[PDB]
Amino acid sequence: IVQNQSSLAPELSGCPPMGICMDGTIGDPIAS
Amino acid sequence: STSTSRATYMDRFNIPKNHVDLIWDKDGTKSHTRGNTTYRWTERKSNVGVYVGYSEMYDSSAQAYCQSSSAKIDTKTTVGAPYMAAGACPNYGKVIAFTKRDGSRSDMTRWKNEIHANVMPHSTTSCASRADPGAAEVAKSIEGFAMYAGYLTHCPYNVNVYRQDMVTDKEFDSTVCNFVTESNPLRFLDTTQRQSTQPYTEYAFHGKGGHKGYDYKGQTSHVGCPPYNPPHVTKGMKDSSWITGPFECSILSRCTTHCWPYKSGGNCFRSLPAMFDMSTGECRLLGYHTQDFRSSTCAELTTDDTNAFYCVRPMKTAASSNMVYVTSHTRPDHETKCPPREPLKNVRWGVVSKGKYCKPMNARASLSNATAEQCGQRLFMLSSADGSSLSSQVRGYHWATFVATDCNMGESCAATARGKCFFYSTVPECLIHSPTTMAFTSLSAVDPSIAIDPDSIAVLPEDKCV
Repeated sequence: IVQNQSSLAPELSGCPPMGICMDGTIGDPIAS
Repeated sequence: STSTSRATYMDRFNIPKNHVDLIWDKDGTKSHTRGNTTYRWTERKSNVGVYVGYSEMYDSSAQAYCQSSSAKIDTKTTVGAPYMAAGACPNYGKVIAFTKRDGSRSDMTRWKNEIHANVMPHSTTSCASRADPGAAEVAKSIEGFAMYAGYLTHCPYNVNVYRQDMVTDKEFDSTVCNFVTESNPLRFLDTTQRQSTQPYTEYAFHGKGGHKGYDYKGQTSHVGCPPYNPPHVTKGMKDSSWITGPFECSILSRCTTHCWPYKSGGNCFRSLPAMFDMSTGECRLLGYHTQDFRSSTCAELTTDDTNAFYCVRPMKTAASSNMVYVTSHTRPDHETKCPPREPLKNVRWGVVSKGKYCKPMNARASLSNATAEQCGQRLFMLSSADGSSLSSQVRGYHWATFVATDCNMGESCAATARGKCFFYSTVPECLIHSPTTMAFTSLSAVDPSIAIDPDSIAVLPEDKCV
């Protein structure tokens, strides 16, 4: 699938879908 | 030499030569140093449409995303080709108005609402429930033209965005774009500034806040997850202070392309045009390149059909004279290559005659019993346009001289005076002073009450022997 890096980003983030985890902490921005 | 200095000054009014289609490239043959920075570009063509300006979408990212046949660009539907908004000169007074198909009942502030391009939420990964793209966006019936406030907590969200998309993009430059890098990202949700209410402070990639936009957060504490309850009132950029004029506003667009998501078949956002407000300093990115749409299928002011596009067209009014339509590819030398915001009071367009005199240009056409504002408006509407369909309307006129019946056009009567509009397609070389005239270009604002003098280097005595 063609997509740019910002499209792929939520699927790599440790805290999807926007980069803030359920507990209000953030990222590892690339967790996989 | 005054003659040389005059020619150098008058170059700023040569709209077909200077209102060009440029793209950024460090190997481009064109250059200009503005402040501490040398900008480099290629000029693909001249004479870009002023009323409506388009060129083919140019994507020099390594993946060339938005050049793909599967990339959706809003102009494919409305114009018939994948076009980006183009034209190197800032266009003063130009606003994208929402109208009926005949241009009536125009709304010149509707554009400030966000778009509904069926993008947000882009992902709902890990959320308790799913939602289709579009679910978080402002209702179609209130859709405007403004780009989404932001996407993810910051841009570049990860180092792959920066290193695989941004740095290897031939239009990107890390110095010009030093406010959207790995080490200095552009913040949407600034997690370095927590609050008692939430673990971040909300900003935006563009704008100064207060607008109707998509519900980025959703109703739950899991940020970004469904359900949504738009509209959400936007916040402003964390730091807009460096955006001091229309060219700086274009830089915000240039640098933020890769902040937006693209997946095959979806909208591909690149080289976005923008609105700059001279009075407030607000720079607002537009989500759509379309400048005119008036087909039988266009939606008149309100619709629920998310596959429809609204009837819109460019408009200038006296009241819109604080606004500037800015393309992503604005030339950094625009102050000396493009017309200024204000009409020119008490002068008439001319060409040099016998070395040290000026004779008026030869009118292509005239309009009788018009106001000065009408002169500027019709000049704009009769200037130039890309996209084919308006060719029967535009005439190639980029300069007009308004001659009031009996008003000094530097006095208070200027706003209501009637007179004659003379339209020209000849490049001007000088100006003639007159008490009862005002000079417009197709890129000028149209409020006669803000008119100012040209540089006196332009003005020569009239050759009255012609």
